Formats: sequence, structure tokens, C-alpha cells
Amino acid sequence: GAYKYIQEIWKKKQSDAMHFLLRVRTWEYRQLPVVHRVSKPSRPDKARRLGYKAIQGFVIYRVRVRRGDRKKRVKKGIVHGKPKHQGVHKQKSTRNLKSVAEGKVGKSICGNLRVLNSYWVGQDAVYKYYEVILVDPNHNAVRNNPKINWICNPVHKHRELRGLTSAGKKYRGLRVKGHLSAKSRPSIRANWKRRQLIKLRKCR
Amino acid sequence: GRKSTIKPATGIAVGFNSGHVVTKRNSKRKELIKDVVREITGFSPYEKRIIELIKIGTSASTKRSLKYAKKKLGTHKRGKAKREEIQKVVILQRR
Amino acid sequence: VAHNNVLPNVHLHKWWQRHVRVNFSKNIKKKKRRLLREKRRKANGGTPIEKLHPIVHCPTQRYNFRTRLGKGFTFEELKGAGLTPRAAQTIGICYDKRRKNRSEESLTKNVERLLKYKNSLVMIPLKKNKAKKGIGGIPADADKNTIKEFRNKKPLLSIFKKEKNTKPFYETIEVSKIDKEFLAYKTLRRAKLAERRKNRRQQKKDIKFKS
Amino acid sequence: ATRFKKNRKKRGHVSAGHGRVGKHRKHPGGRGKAGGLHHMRINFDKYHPGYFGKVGMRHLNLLKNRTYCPTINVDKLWGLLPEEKKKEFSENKDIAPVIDVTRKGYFKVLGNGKLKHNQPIVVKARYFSSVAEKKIKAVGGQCILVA
Amino acid sequence: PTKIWRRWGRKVNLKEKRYAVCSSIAASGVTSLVLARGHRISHLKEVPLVVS
RNA sequence: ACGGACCAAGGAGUCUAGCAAAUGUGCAAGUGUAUAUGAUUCUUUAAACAUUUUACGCAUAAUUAAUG
RNA sequence: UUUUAAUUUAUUCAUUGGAAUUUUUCAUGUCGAGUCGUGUUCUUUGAGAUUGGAGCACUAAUACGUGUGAUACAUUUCACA
RNA sequence: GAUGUUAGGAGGGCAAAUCCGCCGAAUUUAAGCAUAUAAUUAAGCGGAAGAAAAGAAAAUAACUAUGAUUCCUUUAGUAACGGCGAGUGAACAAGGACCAGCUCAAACGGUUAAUCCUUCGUUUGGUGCAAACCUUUCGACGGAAUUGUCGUU
Repeated sequence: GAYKYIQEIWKKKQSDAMHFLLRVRTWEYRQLPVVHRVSKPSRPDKARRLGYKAIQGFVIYRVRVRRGDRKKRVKKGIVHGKPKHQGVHKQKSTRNLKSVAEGKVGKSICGNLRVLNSYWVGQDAVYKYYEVILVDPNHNAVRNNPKINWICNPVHKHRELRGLTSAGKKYRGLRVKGHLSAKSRPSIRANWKRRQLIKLRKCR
Repeated sequence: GRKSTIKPATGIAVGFNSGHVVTKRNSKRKELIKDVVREITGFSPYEKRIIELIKIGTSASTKRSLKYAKKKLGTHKRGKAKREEIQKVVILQRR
Repeated sequence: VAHNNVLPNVHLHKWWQRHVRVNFSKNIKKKKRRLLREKRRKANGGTPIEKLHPIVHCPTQRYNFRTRLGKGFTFEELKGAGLTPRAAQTIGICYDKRRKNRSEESLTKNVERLLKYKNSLVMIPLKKNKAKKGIGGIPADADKNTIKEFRNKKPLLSIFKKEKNTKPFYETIEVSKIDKEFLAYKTLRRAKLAERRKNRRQQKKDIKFKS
Repeated sequence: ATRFKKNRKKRGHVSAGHGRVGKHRKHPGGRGKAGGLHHMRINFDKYHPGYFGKVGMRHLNLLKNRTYCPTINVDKLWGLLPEEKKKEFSENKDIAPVIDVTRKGYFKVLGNGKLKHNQPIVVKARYFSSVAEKKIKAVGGQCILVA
Repeated sequence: PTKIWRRWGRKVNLKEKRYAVCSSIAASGVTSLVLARGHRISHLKEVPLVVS
């Protein structure tokens, strides 16, 4: 029952104890490298509430992602286009910083592992921090498990690059069903293709 | 329109309970959690401000506290819930 | 535009040749899926490949009168038939935990249908001629001679098919037994006029019931 | 069908039936409905008067199933039942036909037409028109409301 | 350029089709029509020919 | 006034979507059997054949911003 | 030739374990937090006093809740999840 | 934590018609043009499979109610959006194809981690001429794991 206690404390984030812990841990993380392995999860309750377990093939990585939007990538500061597109500064990326977090770590740094999820951990004025759960598809401990061995087969490769993690489902509109989303359900591009696609029967 | 779980519907098509005439049919652990977590954490700064602002205790104070909670949380329902909860805890703690 | 013609609105202003598709392979795929289901039915071993579905009313007010096959029977329907769902999925019975029986007529129209389906079950042994009584409300099993004499008759598919519903549009009553004094139009107008206050009354009734 | 086309009959006429001075240029007046209110305004006013502007509230989402309501007039009520049934109904004065138009797919009954004088008809309809009621009651029938 | 989405097939009314089938069946039952179509039937006895 | 030194071959109102008019055809207050379904149809067969006693499209009623 | 429907053969000895179907009691439990949500900005959408997403600020409740029910708001019912 | 010419393993690149993310125009139309349209397209970057993705309601309805997702006919060029200009444009219900549903989070085993992995040898029988392959479990050792695996729903 310790995890319920842990969740209830972490639900505050504004008490004196939570403020002190967040401050000190954020300070340590800022000086720690951008992407680095953590021996044990710093939020065991949240890790295990997500897909993390305690088998040998599970690792945890902490990543720092710069806050704010990234600005248009146009040369100098000037685009050759219409006023509708001359905007450069207020460009908001569709991928959330949470998804970019494990995008950094699962791309090439840990290519032999598969991203399962990522959680909050910390914050700063100019950085956002996260911890990412990685699974080794090749360790026999996870591979032999009748559970959680779906990640071993090569269909779940680079879920964070393909937008298949929780953050990906969030920014793809998959976290809302019904009439609010409507279009995004079979994926936005596939739905648009289906709606633009016109079918003609042979016999008219 | 509106139906009624009792008084079965009339055969009329438009009005009150219209339609066919078919027949119808029909924490001690939590308190311990809350107590220990309250002991460890206390109140957030806006909780403290709302507590003292209710404490000073006027009608204008209650209105200002409702406005503050609504601004700090978004929506009106959440602000009302928090204001009622904090005055409840104020009464409880004034023991 | 010119002359007297309907103003064009042809939504064809983008790259549409990429999206145009023609179904040359319509009858081909109809045949391929025909043989697919025939192969499945031949291979499964004489058991029908269809699954029983509830006969249930269509939603909305457009299709109030019509009825159609639904997605699985309800838990209370299966319990009334005497089958737990977790063991009734085994006999080709569809079940969903989302439907709720809102009327005794809906309950009683599916209960006897489930009983009719249960009346045709012919269980098979598993352990090389060691027939048993069964589990979980599934009917009993038959022996060598019994299976050898039943496995070769005509299978029944009408029950699997949607239930044909015969509703007597053509019917009549005695002339003296008519309520000549009724005012249908006035009744409709009065109900529409009085709709608001009855909603008021139900609101206050339920507020009282909350106490 | 190419051999029946008008262009085939003027293969050696240089201008292909599109004039010698005016010629056949590509979009000489604009594309689509370009010239509304400016230079195709005469055509718009002569063939599509009420095109421009907007009127009425907005029904934010319609859900046409809510207001779906097929209609039938009184003079067609005797048409649904077969000829033999109609014959056996008209002769005997002690028996009257009961018609559930919602079975046939009709929801409201309007009163356009003329009902056969002195044959009572009981009609079960989801909705009824006032004059339809009046005609039925005058002929001696009675309207039944169903849902 | 020729495109695959040309109107290759045609929709013929089922009533059209059964009318045409009946008409062709009837035409097969008159000696003059089948003779003129191209069949050399001067030696057969009856034009609605039937065999056991 | 512009093109044309000569000859051979190729060379340009077409295809699809949607609407209307015209005419022919079938049925007719109905009409079209859509997707699909079955059938000892299954070089020819990717077409023909059929639809266990209310799918929808258009028409059969219009008018109003709209309760209607 | 691959398998897949029907089809030669079960008999015992043994305790060893487990499972599933149905009666008496408890206990009405748990139910995903910098998350939802709100404000603002940009983008996206048929979505329009904002459809979704994203950036920043604020930052929840605990099932008697909050989330939808296509017009913003207050008080309050109902339905579904 | 650092380090291993420690033991055992993976990632890189090629290939894209279908598929999944990001980024992202303009030509064009509006007979001009700036919102709009082109287009959530072209180009660019990254990532898989034989299909991918979506998928088991924080759904729809308002009815006698339905019951994961996907696709086809239709809703429907409709509701709606739009210098309300040019143009853009769904969703519910309905008819079908197909149809399988499930497990992690807390309870309890604390009169016993009941779990998981590595390595080293033995055997339980087999189809192959062979090579290999399917099955076999006595273990022992070394660990991981109570900062929580499995059993229990």
C-alpha cells in the first residue's frame, strides 16, 4: 500500500516537502548530462503504474528537453511566401515535449531497446525533465515472459518515432473518442485519403 | 423530452414520456490516507491564501475567495468545490 | 457559366487522378471470399461457422419498428438461458457486456431464442470415445453410435439467420367497437403545449426523491 | 460513340465550329462561378435569383432521423389494402378496416383528397393532420395515435 | 492518354434483360427468323425443336 | 502583312465526374436491386443467372428563419 | 508431396496436484496527477463566444467524482461512459 | 557510478507500391489580390509489416434504443465552414463484409519470492543415410528481485 501513499504525496507538488524535493532533484538533473541512465526509477509508483516492471530487461533513462517552441527553420528570419505563412516565431510543434523526450533517447542512443512509456519527474524554467522506460526485446527474462513479450516482436520498433507511445497517442488525437475527434480515428492521413478517394464501379 | 422510470409511457408520439408502452425495469483506508498525507504535505500557497481569506470572514470575503479559487483553478464548479472544502476544513480545525 | 443550368459545385479542384480507383476485381473477390468461407466451414468439422446474435430493436425514431441482429446477447439473457457467457462463447453464442435489457419484452424475445439454440446442441467427445456430462451449462455429450448417426443430416441455418418477423398490417375490428369521440389532433397539440410543465414536474419530483 | 460526335462531322473546317474571330480560348470569362455579381451577374439574376446572401438560424447538427416523417394523404388510404379486402370491406356495414400506416412506412396523414362516403376507417398513424382527422370523423372512421 | 477509369461496363435494367431474353426465345421459335439469321434448317421438321 | 524549299510518316474538342434538354427503350405511383448474398456458373466465365413473405437514392406535397 | 475433415485400441495400478460449475458470511474495496481542466497564443477542423493538437501560466476532484450530450453563462435534473 | 581488445547479444545500411510520425511551400483559383483555395498536398527528415494503423467507449443516441476497430452502399455535396465571395465539408442512425476479446495498477502467500534469468553436466522418446531438428528434467552453481516477480482476481 506504499504506492498509494507515494501517489497521494506526489499529487501535491506545491507542499513544502514536494517543493524542496522537486527543487533539489531538478538542480541535480540540470547538471547531469542531457540523456543518462538511472539505475532505479525515481518514481517507482508512476513507473509501475505505467508498463514498467522489475525484470532484468527493463532500464530507465532520464532526458532533458528544452522548453518553449522551436521557431520556424527558415534562413535568416524571412520566408518567401504569403502573409498567411510569414509567421516564424509563434510556431507550435505538434509533437509534445514529452514525446520529444524519448524521441531523443530511443532514436540512436538506445536503438537496441524499445520505448514503453515516459513520465514527469521534474521541471525547470528552461528545461523539462522526464524518465523513459526502455525494454530490451532480446533479454531472455523479458522475452520468455508470457506477458509483456509483445514488445519483443519486430512490429513495435521505434514506437516513439512512429507515434505509438502514450504521448504519440495524445498528440495524434487518439486520446479522445467520439464526435470530438471523428476524423483522426483511422489516423488523420488515412482518413483524409479515404474521404478524398472516389470509387467508380465498372458497370456504373 | 423526459421519461419516467415509473408510470409507464403513453402511446402518444409527442410530449411527456412518449413512445411505446413496453414494460420497464430498474472508507477507513481512504481516511487514513487523507490524514497522513495532510499531515505530511499541509496546504499549497493558494490553499493558505484561500484559508486566511475565508478566515477574515465577511460576505465580501466569501465573494473574493470564490473569485480567487475560480481564477486559480479555472471553471466555476472547481472553484466552488474548493471553497466549500476549505471552509469545511477551517471549521474542522477551529476545534 | 452560361444559359439556364444548375450552378456547378463539382468538388474536383485537387489532384484526384491519384485518388480515383475502379473495382474491376469485384466478382473476383466475391468468389475468393465465397471459397474462403466454404473452406472454413468444410475444415471446422461440420459445426456451422455462423454465430447466434440477438434479435433487437433498431435505435432512433426513424427505425423504431424494425428489428435486426445485434452484437451479442446480454448477461441476464445468458443467465436466463442458464449459460455463463465465459462458457457460452464456446457454443457459437455472441455476447457483449455493453447491452442492457431495458424491457421485459426484449428479455423474453431473446430468452426463448437462446433456449431454441440450446435445444439443437450436439456436443462431441475429446478423449477418444470418453463422452462426459459437460461443464458450465453446456448440454450433454453423445457417444459413438449417436455421433455416427447425427453427423450426416441437413444443418439448420434459419435460426442463425435473422428472425423473420411477420406483422399484420392488414387487420380490422368491429364497427361498433370504435371510440368515435377521440380527438387525435387536439391530443397532439395539447401534449406539445403541455410538454414544458410536465418536464418541470418531473424535475421537481426527482429533486424531492433525492431527499 | 465517337463516330456520332459533332466534332467528327466538321473535321476539315479549320475553326472546329468555334468561330473564326471569337476563337476558342481557355476560360475567357473566368473559372467556375467566378463572375457572380460582377459580369455574370445578369445570368445569376436571370436564372438563380436568391443565390447570394443567407437567411435563417443555424441548426448546428441536424440528425435528420429526429424529424424524418413520411406522409400520406387520405385519398390513398383505401389504396394500401388489396382489392379483394376492399371489396369485402365495402359490402358489409358491420366491419371496418384498421390501417396502421406506420407499417407501410408513413408517419403523418394529411387530408388531401376525398374519402369514400359512409365507409368507416380506423387509422393508426404516428401523426395526424387536422383536416385529415375531420374527413375521417365525418366519413365515420376514427383516428388512432401510435408511437 | 487512355485511362483505366473509362466507362468499360454498362448498367442494364434487369427488366430490360429479361424482356430481351424472352424476345430472343420467342424469335428462336419462328422458322423464318432462324433461317434468315444464318442457320441452314431447310431439312428439320419443326422449328421449336425438342428432343427426349 | 505574317507561315510555307521539297517529300514521307505522326499531328490537335477527347476521357471522367456532375446537371439539364432532346430522342429511343422498359416499367409506372412507383422505379433503380446499392454493397452484399447462392450456384455441381466457373479455358471462354472479370459475364450471365437469382434475391425465404419495408436498406437506401429520386419521385409521390408544399411552405416557413423556425417551434412547425 | 504439405495438412485437414472422417476414420485401427483401449485396458488397467496408483496417489498427487491443480482447476472449473453451485449454497453461509464478510467489504463495498480499488479504479492511472504537472494529469484533466481553465486562461492565453499559434496551428488544425465543417466544428462555428474554438474540433483536435501544441507552447506558456494556473492547476483539480475521488466514483455521491469528472467527462460528454455541437451557443457563452449561473442554479439544477436526466441519459451514457 | 567509471573502466573494460571480460562472457553473451542487439542498433547502424539497402529497399517503399501500400503503411506510421514530423516538417512543409508555391504554381493555381478567386477572371486583380492580401483571408480563403491549391493543401493539412508537392519537396525534405525519420520508422515497420505482409499488410501497417485503429481497436474494446470518459461512444452514440433521446429511441420500443444501440454496443471494440476497419472497410463497402448510403447518410451527403447534407449539418456546417467561407472577402458567406471563389470555394470547402463531416458525424449519427440504416444495409452489408468480417467478427475474439483481453492484462497491467491495489487484496491476500510474511508458519517462508510462493518468482525470473545465466552457465555447467545426466536422461524422456522421436521423425532425417547424414547434418540438424522436435521433445526431455534430475539438478547444481551463479545471480536478479521485497525500491515488488509470480501465484489471486
